[PDB]
Amino acid sequence: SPSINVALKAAFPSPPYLVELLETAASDNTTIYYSLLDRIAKGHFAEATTDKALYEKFLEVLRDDGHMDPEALSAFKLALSLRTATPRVEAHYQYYTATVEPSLSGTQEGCDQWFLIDGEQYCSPTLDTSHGKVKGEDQLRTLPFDRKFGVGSRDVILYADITSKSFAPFHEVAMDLAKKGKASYRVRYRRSPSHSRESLSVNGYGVELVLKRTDYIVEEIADIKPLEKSELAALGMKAASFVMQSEKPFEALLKLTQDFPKYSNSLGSQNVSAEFEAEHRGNREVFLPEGSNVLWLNGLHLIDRQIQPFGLVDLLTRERKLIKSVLDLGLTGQQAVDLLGHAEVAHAKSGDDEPRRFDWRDDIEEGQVIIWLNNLEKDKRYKSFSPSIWVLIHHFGHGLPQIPTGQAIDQAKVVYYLLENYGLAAATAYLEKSYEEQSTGQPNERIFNEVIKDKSLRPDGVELSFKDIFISEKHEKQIHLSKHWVERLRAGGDVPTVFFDGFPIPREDNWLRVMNHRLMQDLQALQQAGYFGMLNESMWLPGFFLEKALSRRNTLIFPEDKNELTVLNVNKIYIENHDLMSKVPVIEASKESTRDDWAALTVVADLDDIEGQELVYYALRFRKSNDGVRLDIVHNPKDTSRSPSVLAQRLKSREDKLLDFTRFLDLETALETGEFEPDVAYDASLANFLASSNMKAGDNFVILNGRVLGPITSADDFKKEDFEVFLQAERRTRILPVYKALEDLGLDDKVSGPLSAAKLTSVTALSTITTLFKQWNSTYTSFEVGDASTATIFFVAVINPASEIGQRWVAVLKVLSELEGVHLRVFLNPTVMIEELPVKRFYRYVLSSSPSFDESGKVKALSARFTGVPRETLLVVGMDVPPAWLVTSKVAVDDLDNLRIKDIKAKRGTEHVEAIYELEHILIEGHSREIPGAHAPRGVQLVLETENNPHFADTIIMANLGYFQFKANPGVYNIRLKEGRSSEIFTLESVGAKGWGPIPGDDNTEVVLMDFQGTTLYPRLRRKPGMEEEDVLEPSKTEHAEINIFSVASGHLYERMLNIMMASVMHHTNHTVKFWFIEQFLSPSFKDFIPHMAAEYGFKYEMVTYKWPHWLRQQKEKQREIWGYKILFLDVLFPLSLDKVIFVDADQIVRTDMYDLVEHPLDGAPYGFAPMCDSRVEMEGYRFWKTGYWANYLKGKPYHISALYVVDLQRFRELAAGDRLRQQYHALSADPNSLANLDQDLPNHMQFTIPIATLPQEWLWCETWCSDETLKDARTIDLCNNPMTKEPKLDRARRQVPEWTKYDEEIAELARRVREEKP
Ligand SMILES: *[C@@H]1O[C@H](CO)[C@@H](O[C@@H]2O[C@H](CO)[C@@H](O[C@@H]3O[C@H](CO[C@H]4O[C@H](CO)[C@@H](O)[C@H](O[C@H]5O[C@H](CO)[C@@H](O)[C@H](O)[C@@H]5O)[C@@H]4O)[C@@H](O)[C@H](O[C@H]4O[C@H](CO)[C@@H](O)[C@H](O)[C@@H]4O)[C@@H]3O)[C@H](O)[C@H]2NC(C)=O)[C@H](O)[C@H]1NC(C)=O
Ligand SMILES: *[C@@H]1O[C@H](CO)[C@@H](O)[C@H](O)[C@H]1NC(C)=O
Ligand SMILES: [Ca+2]
Repeated sequence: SPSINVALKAAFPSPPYLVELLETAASDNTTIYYSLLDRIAKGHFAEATTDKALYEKFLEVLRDDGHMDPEALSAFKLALSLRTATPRVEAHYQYYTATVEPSLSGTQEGCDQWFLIDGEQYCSPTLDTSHGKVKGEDQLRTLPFDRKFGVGSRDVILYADITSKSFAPFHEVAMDLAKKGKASYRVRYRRSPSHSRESLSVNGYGVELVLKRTDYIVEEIADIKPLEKSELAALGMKAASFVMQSEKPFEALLKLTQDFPKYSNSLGSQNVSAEFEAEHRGNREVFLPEGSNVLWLNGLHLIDRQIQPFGLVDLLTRERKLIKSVLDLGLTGQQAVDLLGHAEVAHAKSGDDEPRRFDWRDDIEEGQVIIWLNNLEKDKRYKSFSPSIWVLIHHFGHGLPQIPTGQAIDQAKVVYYLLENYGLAAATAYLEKSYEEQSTGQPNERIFNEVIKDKSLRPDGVELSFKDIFISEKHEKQIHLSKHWVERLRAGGDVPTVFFDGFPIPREDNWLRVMNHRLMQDLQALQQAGYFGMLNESMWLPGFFLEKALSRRNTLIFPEDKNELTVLNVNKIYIENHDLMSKVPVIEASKESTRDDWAALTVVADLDDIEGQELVYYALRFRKSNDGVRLDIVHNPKDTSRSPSVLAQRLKSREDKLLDFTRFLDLETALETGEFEPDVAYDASLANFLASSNMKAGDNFVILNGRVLGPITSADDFKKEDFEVFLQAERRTRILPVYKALEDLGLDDKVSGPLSAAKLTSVTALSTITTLFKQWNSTYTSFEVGDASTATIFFVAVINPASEIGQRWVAVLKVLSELEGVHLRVFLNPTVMIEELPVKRFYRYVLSSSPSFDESGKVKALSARFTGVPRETLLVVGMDVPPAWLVTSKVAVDDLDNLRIKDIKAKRGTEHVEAIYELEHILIEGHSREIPGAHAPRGVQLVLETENNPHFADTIIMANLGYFQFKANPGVYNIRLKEGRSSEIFTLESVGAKGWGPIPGDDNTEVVLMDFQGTTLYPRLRRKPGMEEEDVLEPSKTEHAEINIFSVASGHLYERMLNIMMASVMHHTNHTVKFWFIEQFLSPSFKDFIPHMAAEYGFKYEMVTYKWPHWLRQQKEKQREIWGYKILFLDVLFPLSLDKVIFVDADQIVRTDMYDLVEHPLDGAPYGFAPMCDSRVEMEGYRFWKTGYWANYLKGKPYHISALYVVDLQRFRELAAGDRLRQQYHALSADPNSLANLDQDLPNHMQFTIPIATLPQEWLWCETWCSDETLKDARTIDLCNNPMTKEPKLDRARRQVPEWTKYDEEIAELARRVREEKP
């Protein structure tokens, strides 16, 4: 059985297992954390000798103390396997090593643990002696990995090595100190020297074995893949049946999908067709197309990018908390999910995606407020352009079908008057003259009188009123009616509001862009009504939108920031604060009212303020009208030290008599009368409620069915009419869809009142901040795993057996199916359209559902082991790693790009291959924006730093999404703008570590990574005083080497040729040279060899890499990836400190001193290339760059070669050439046959937009296109492809160049010299 084994190890040592289990066990719950910290401080976990025993002990403890149930325990095992907590612990260590140790005064011997109080270190719990005054920045800032126990004026921090017994007494000193309330307690970690410096073995990634020869196409134990004629069509269909027939189908799919290329000809055997599933063709015809992969998690639709083990563990965790909340009202997990993803519920989300409009009309203000800028039927511009509705309906494309302040008050009077008697043009005239001549809003009669004198065009109708305005009706009615319009729709303030077809669009940045989007969306909405005959010939088009429009607009109910929405769990509120909610004044909703009428309202208000008590009167008024509402009042006062229980006690006595207040003073007087004893138990539950609900003191809030609006600054903002619309809108979206769906399932017996109903509606709203597949028959295409009756998690997978994406999905889903309380149901849907081979690779996923232990009890390493490997097939090893990870090969003796078992058996003697990779870096990536006119600042330079070193890394901001990235490991970092033009123009207020926001408390520039998902940021940069400047326009040798050359090689041969290339440079120059390599495409054999090349030849080297952005279009073929790396990331791949770089292609040899290329002036161009040889006389026919596409495009410009080129990096960055290359590539890449060789084709396609300096032809020689006479004056040779010959590259080198062997001999003896340095 010939096998292949691949493993991955992290760039940091494995933290002690004990501390890892503490962190994994208490994911984010602090009570579990310190409750377990007590247990290990007893010395309770000291008797467990091995990792297995230690793990075993935690299971009994968590179960016994009530921390976890079976479902949460199973989730703990999987998260523990994933080693999710390891980077979180390493964050503590990096912080401790880089900021604590260099800032700590005093000798450290005996000070294993020590509290830090007021910049003083105490090595003893008794606090007798202080060793030092700690230097550096403030350590008391609360950062992401911190935990706090208790509230205290003083802040105490304990840096402990938990492993030893010396920890226990220190802990108890501050645990009790926090329990009393003297100070707040928090624990930080210290690197424990008891543990070894062994690296960490990781999992949650995939390995692929790609077939590199796919040209072929016209039982167990196979030698090679046999290719067949165009009978591919049945592969998916027959493959799907095989599984159904097996009767252990889950295992069959995994076994088939992992080694699929090998089983191709093995399919179609033993009466294979068996189309019993002929009824399920209707399944594919009604909902999803054939061959498509779709996954659902309790209705939630997931794409491939969202399917990572780390991200999926967090989804289950969030989902269980949500469902447990539901099943406290007697609902099964099955009933609960069914209600959440019900059709009537999903319809409401789509319904509220469709915007609601507001009545912008003059009708209320008697038509004397808004000035109609244009008129389509009476303007004499559009008049004759067909006045028909069918002109609008019969349309396609993007064409147009046709048919506050004092000065403002005065100028409104002026314009209004001037319009009324004289007309629009005369009013227009005043405005235009005022703009140029006076240039201010202030009323000018010197300018006004001139307008009456010139534009006095027959003022008909009502007579003129002359020069001065103070009209009792004109000034009063018109101006105050205008104010009533602005107020009604909240169209003023700091940010005014524009209304397009009754849709509010705030006057900010690119509102026209938003307007255009709705303009097209409204047009398509009209067309569909017209085709169905909904519309008629005599109709006003704007009134179709005004059908459901509301007259008044409340910014609280309908915020312009559509994200702004907050809902609380109602069930939680009445069990957490039962002491409070059983003593609040409650007006029960009438029992003799209907379920549809039912709703639950709670008003939180400061009754010691006029606004707070005004708001309650309106709520009481609203309750008289609506018999179905159940009201609560509570009382939240701003003033502290005065008991809130007294005013609540005043009202609960009058509770029976509530809403019998003929006038407002009756409520005012009820608050003042009565003598009461403060229930201090009530006061305690009251302040706990506000803390849980994140509410401040003296702030007014309104809660209907869990949804909260507030804080209410003025009670005039929320009136009786505002409660009615709030109930109307809320009712529609959340209450009505819950009621229908609930009744359809037959759960409408569980609703016993308004409070009972609110629990359900409030929970379903929290779920989003579909069950369309239940229509499908399941008998012949589906299979289930896990108990549906007990399961809380329901997975629905729709996998196509012939897909490569399916390979990953099955492997991950099998491990998640092993969890207790999870149900999985699978659908197989293949395609009949198979033009090429469906799966061209073997796949294995490294993941375990529970930790694995050694024979010695240690934690087992996790690996991808392939056991069904064909001996004669050429394979490529690839890593399918989570997006935040950067991975390279570290240990391998064979060529991972060219694997063959028969050659390894004939050279090494073994049919078993082992390779190890390294998770070298984890990404810090973000999306930047300018402030306040938010756009991507391109060309901006950034620096990442740490307290130890102020220059960890550097990158530049991209145009697309303001993208940037850094390569880093767990720890505390900071982002500063690079010294120069960047800091001159900008200042960055924040790095968006909390979200898009701004969330309060995020005015920070600190970044920390404590997860395998890296760190996602949304930084903000605001321009410095009065700047419209750009980093482009006016207001390396010492660091690296004389010459900087970069290259890339794929195979052992290309790496061997790369060794020759570097040597030829060295022999041919008495200068300093530095070599740069694209790190991830090189072999470990080459990687381990270079220091020996560097010692012999006297050069410097540096490994560089960049991770292919998620937005940027991928390359499925690795050779295409390599080409992209040479052209797409030139500006970001190399550090800012380097002035220029030169690319030389691996199969090249150089006879010249390479400095000359540096000194060559590039005539203000960012990069320079050499053209194709014309010298060969008889080669012409195969010169394709003088034909059709290339000759039409390159009218006079040359066809350049990407074998050798210069990049003036400083100018490249300055010109921002990279951004243009990237977006043109992405745009061109939609067509698959777009770039044959992108590396050559992209600079050639961009040479008119981006200048290309052309090089002397002395710089390149190739036998194929240059004459033999030419080689005497040749500087460098590429070894250009045949193309009509058969001689290989090894042959050309020895025949074409005689000194090639001399270079090869030097490397050969050195390799042997190195080989004898191991026994
Ligand atoms: C962080 O992790 C910890 C640990 O898991 C969680 O903290 C603790 O969780 C446990 C549950 O695992 C809590 O105790 C349980 O409480 C339930 C509920 O019953 C009643 O008791 C509550 C107080 O314990 C109280 O809030 C409610 O009481 C009502 O009635 C009183 C009447 O006087 C009234 O005053 C209140 O206002 C309430 O109206 C509540 O109804 C209880 O059922 C549990 O008993 C279990 O016992 C065994 C297991 O030992 C089991 O066999 C039984 O079936 C039963 O289920 C248990 O007492 C504990 O109070 C929590 N402590 C803290 C500090 O939180 C924490 O919730 C996690 N947080 C997060 C975010 O995950
Ligand atoms: C489900 O199966 C029945 C026969 O049992 C068939 O009539 C029906 O059309 C099928 N539905 C779909 C969507 O294929
Ligand atoms: Ca070459």
